[PDB]
Amino acid sequence: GGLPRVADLFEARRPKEPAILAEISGIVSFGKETKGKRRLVIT
DNA sequence: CCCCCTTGAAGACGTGGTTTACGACCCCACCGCAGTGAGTGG
Repeated sequence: GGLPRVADLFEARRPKEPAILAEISGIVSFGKETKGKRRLVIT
């Protein structure tokens, strides 16, 4: 946007839909299951 | 125009006697934001 966008950028406001990132190198895999949880077990 | 009086009184400063007056005390049968907290359910 404009001024609100700059204000958001300088205040380090987290977006409502953060993108998942690779915390560490390794082969990804799917693990257990829950009501709304999809595991990301990584070797 | 220096000097000591006179001589009559005008005011000058208390002053606490005399006398008000103040102050107080007594009775009255929007805006989005983020941190907090329970509050679960598990």
